[PDB]
Amino acid sequence: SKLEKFTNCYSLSKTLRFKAIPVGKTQENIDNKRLLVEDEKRAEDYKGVKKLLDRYYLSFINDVLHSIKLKNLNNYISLFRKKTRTEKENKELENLEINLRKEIAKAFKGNEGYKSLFKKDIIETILPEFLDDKDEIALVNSFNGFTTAFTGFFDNRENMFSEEAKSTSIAFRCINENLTRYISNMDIFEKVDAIFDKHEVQEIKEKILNSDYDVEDFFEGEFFNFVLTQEGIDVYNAIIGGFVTESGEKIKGLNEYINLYNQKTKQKLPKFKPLYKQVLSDRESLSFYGEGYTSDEEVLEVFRNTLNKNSEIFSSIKKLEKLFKNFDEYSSAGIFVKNGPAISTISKDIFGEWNVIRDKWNAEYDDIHVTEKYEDDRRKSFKKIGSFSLEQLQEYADADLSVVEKLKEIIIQKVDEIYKVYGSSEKLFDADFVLEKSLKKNDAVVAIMKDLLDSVKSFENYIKAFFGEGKETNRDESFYGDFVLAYDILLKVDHIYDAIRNYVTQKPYSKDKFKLYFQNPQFMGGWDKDKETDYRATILRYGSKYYLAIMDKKYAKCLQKIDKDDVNGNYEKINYKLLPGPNKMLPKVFFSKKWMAYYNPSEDIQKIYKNGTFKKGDMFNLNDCHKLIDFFKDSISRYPKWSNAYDFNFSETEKYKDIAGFYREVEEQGYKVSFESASKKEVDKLVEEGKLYMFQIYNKDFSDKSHGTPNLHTMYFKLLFDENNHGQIRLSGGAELFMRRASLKKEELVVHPANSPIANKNPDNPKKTTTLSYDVYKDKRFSEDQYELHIPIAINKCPKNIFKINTEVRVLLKHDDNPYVIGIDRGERNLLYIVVVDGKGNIVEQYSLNEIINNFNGIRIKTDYHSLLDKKEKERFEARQNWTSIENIKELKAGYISQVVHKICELVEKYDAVIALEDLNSGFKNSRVKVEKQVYQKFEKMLIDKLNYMVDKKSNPCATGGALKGYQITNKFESFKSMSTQNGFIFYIPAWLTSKIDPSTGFVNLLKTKYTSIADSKKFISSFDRIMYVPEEDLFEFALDYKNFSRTDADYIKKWKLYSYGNRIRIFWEEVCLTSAYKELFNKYGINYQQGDIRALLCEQSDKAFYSSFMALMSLMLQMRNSITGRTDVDFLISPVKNSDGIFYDSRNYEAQENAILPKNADANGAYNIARKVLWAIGQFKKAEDEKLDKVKIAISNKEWLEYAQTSV
RNA sequence: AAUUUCUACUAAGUGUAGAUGGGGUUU
RNA sequence: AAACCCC
Repeated sequence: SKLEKFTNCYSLSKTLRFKAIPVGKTQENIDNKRLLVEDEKRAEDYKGVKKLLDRYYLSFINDVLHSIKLKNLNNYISLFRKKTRTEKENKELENLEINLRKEIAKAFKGNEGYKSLFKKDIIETILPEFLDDKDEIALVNSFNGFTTAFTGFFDNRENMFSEEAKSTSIAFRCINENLTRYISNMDIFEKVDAIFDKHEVQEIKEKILNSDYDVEDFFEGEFFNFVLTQEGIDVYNAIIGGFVTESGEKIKGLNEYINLYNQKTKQKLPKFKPLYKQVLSDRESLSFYGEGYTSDEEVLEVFRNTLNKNSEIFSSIKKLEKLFKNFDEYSSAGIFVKNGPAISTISKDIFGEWNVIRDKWNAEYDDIHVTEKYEDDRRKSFKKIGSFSLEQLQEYADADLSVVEKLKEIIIQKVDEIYKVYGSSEKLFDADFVLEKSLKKNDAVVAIMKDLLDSVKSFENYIKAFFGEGKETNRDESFYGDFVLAYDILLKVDHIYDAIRNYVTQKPYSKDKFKLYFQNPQFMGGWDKDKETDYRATILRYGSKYYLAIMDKKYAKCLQKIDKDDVNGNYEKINYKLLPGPNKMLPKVFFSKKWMAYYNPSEDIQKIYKNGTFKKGDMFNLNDCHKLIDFFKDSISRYPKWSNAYDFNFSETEKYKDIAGFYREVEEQGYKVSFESASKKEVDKLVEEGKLYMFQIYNKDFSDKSHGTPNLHTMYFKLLFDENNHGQIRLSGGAELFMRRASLKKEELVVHPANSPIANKNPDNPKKTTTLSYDVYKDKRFSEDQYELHIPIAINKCPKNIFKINTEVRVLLKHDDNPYVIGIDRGERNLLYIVVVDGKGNIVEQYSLNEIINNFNGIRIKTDYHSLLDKKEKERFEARQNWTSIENIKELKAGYISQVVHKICELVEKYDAVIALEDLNSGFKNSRVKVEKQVYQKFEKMLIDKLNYMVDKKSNPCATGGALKGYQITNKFESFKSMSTQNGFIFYIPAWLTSKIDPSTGFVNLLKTKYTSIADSKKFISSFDRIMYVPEEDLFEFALDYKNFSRTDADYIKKWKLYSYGNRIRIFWEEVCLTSAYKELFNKYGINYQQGDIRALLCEQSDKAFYSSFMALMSLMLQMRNSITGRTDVDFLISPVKNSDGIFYDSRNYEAQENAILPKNADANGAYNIARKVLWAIGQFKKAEDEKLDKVKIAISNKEWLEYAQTSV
């Protein structure tokens, strides 16, 4: 099998979460010695200490950058493209680059105390001194010794930036952002000083710092001369925009002073830009994260209650739209609409149809530049267009449409709709509103919130596109000045939406935990026996029960003293030994100056360890290699800590080609799991006294009332301590114990009382009603306090079969005579459909995954998830698409996807098959009641992730595909966009022409039979080779050459005679028989259809209605997929063309056949053809040589597909 | 309507079938 | 605020 070679390929790591149950008096002692109170306190103060840590970071920044008056690069930088230099910004662009770089570098070098800022010292000493509030210092001192909690905070408060770009940087913020708005500072503000009189300037200087001489370089153009870094970002803004002192009168800075010219005297110089404040703090902090939502009264509607500013900007954008007519006068071309999905929507809104704009653009492309390839380049260029000016759209106006004014109508309609829900939300806003049944049961109140939120959100989303791509040249600043102001405040509603939604859609409990340290900052940091007095945590084992023993601070050596009890019971303590990374461990500790004695290495070998000799380059050769290996080998023999711990059976040095062959042995053999015995009695006495704290590592599969297949994470854990595990699964260090407290009360849980019948909810369960002898509660686990043990593991840490997966698959597929492919397609009447084909394209198996059959004991119980979804979708219609119903739908879908992952994994194993899925980064699907793109993307991610280590829970763990020898047939997930060609066994293919194609002929309708005009219909009719009526078979035959029609280059056969066979569902629904209705249209218009070629007679008609109805019957004839929306019984695929044997395909002639040879339905056709597109790719591999198999393009074009389809049959 | 957790459950009576990397860090 | 570090 080809799957068999994909074992031990690469390393992966997982975290297995468990429950820890306090054994014996552990909990009593933990509670008596108050061992979780300081851990909980720390976890509550974590955020507050981080706030104070940031106070120091702010003060650091405002004492370093508030001294940096460097401008050593230039205090002028007057090379700012005023007169584009060096050969039109050739080396001038490089001079602009170097300037930027060096200025940012200056501002960024390790500043005045960069060491004690992001290390332990800040919490230890710096922060306590800086702070002057006893309680604040107390919080900081409660984190002494436990400053490892702030590691990621430290690596984002410093290490998010460095000497680079990105908004995270403070220098980027100061140079590559703030000097951009300060580059407008030497050209014409003094010419705009007509309004800014002498008395005005002096008035505002007497209001701001009088020490500040004037207003200086301010808001003009060209270069800079005063600020550079931060010279009072707020001071600048105080007079750029406006500030209020203590006077009360809003001291117009200079922006309102410009408005005197713009309003009192009506001029058109615009307003100026305020300096971006250093991101809240300087680089981070949080503004609109506005949290606290835990009660039904927190946040209190930040849409018009807490934030009336959101309502204020509805009026702001309303004004902007009425001002659209005057923005015409000042740059209507300047208003751009971002090209994207919104452009199609805006086309429908302004003109009529969604494609108007696209067609008008393609038409211009068709003036200068209809082949398949041609259209690819057309779209490529359209996508590249970043935005469309409003004037460009007025030119693309088909007729007399004023784009700008039409837009104005649309936006005013939208703002009025917001106001409609504002009228309906007055009660919610009232201060005297009363919450009756919570906010998780008051679906009327929830609806009020949702509806208003949606109205606001929709307006905001529509107005978003009116910005453009961002970097345009002409951009009316009189629009794009106040627009950006208002839209930034509107964008805040996405937060409020999500927050209110998440409170309503929350689970009734909490999953909030806190890390426990047991007064040991190095708690459970590893499992090393040598550091059992530092980690103070070990895994014990009695029988099949596994335990977590934690030594007390005072009694850390307690378990090291306990010996076995030959006669009595015995706990087995783990002896965990691991050499962590020989490639670094050995060099570090053996070349060291400490080790410059026992096996002293010389400075030449120290430079081998330094320069880069032993690592890589052309310096690495056998000299250093073998010498170092032998030195390491023998210094390991001189190291009792590594020699007695692991008997390192090595091979000869000559065999070792590189040092890595040697290091592989030191990793494989440098790991041991053993189990030494300890008297159970003594261990239990330690637990009684409080000297040891034992917990049972537990999941429901560790119950004695548990009988079936264990969870795979339980098997992984149990095999960590197994004898057949030889390092395949290792226990990585880094385990954490947490404590999730109770969130629900036991008395308030929904009980199903004892000895009372409980209805069974699966309709396909032969048993309804259950009756238990005990009570069953809802969410029992969250009504009690739980300890959570999170244990990291390492699968395949020493990979042995290292190859490129993608290439190896291609090579194996090229040499497989019968390669099977599993095509999976999301359908309309099916959630997912699976068609497995073989090497020749013969359907070996076709079935829907609507129902999932679980196999417990020997019984198989089916669960139709499609019916479950239908029920939940009816519950989404009732309760007007509320948040909860859609989350229930999404959770059901995610859970269904988990079951399907298993089903697909089994098919891979059964058929040694490659999977064929849809590239979701290309075309679209309709409203298939099924996985939508989001859930199908999650499915593909989960499928990749499962196939990174594919294991069957019901196989012998030491067999291929068993827990210790799983299949790594895909590569690690990177991105959703990286799922586009091959991931290993998964091939992603485009799904164009896979469903609406005839499986037996390959026929696709490439005709556009939508009625346009009488003349176009005559052109259509006469473009046919013959439109006659065959009287023998009673079928009108329409012979066609596709070459006589447009955009049909993809077709291979080109010559197809269509026939009016059978019935079509005209969804207007009606089952129209085509022959009959053609006859009827002809008889209605008095056309003798029995007169041979009737093409000319059809063209001799003149009534537009004949043409429209011939066109509609034409459309229907070419409809292969015919399905009634509602009645699910009726759904089929019917061919207009006959095959070689003279038969038209009907899916209805296959749905009954158990082993159909052609698709049974339309959803089966999709999956069949998805798998046949990969079969094409396998034939492409088969034609190429093995060295260039990785270069074989697996992307099918519609032309090559249609050739394959039309010529394989 | 029980769960390391999630989804579906009751699935044979305190559970069943699958899946399940955690922890910081970002408005 | 999607992907970003360490496991």
